[PDB]
Amino acid sequence: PFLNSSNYAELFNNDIKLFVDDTNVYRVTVHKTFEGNVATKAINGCIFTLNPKTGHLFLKIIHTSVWAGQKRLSQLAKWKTAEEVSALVRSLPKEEQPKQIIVTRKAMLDPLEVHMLDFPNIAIRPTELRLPFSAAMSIDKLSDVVMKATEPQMVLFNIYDDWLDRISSYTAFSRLTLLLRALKTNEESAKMILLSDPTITIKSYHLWPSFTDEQWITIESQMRDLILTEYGRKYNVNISALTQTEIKDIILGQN
Repeated sequence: PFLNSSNYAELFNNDIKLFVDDTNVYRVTVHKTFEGNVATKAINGCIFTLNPKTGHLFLKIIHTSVWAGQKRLSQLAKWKTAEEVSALVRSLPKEEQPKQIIVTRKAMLDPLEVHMLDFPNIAIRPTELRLPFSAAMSIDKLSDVVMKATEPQMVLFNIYDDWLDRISSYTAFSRLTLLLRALKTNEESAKMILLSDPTITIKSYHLWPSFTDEQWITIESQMRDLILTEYGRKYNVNISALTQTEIKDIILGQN
């Protein structure tokens, strides 16, 4: 069955699950060539693999060298993604392997299915939620680590920093999706919100600023305002009349 806003709560039980997003695997940049002309040039990408309960993020960096001399790159990127995900699962002991892998794009369903045939007990699931994981490259530390890569490599992070010491996984997932949705809606303004009080810093081993509990409330309130203001302007609707569930649907990307 599909993961949707009606059953996503299962992402927080004890059955190990991993989200896999390939949106940032194949990337290009536009620059001016030595002749004064303009062209696209491949740049490093990444496979976003996240455990929503523990916050563990397996960031597989895709180096431009993999595109080198290859054809049908859109196909190669999808199979390359399934290749790396299964290699990761294969390296993990049975007790740490996921019961299910949820793909953010249905196009990844088949390639991954083929590659996971070595693990009969691992279910591959599609989702109706158009999650904001692509915004991952808007998180400076992740973008930089990806950018500096001079060769293939995997880097691990806890996308929830140390939040689980004080809030539940369900609450942490809500905070993360809200942040990523805002980054995706208006990156400039979202980063502005996050960086408006330099006294609140980002630990070397974290991705987000060390906001206190009271500050997170104000931050989440502003991030939500940013998103809903945009929504209201576009659809010409009264934001203050939206139900909590409708707001949640916008954040998670349901429909």
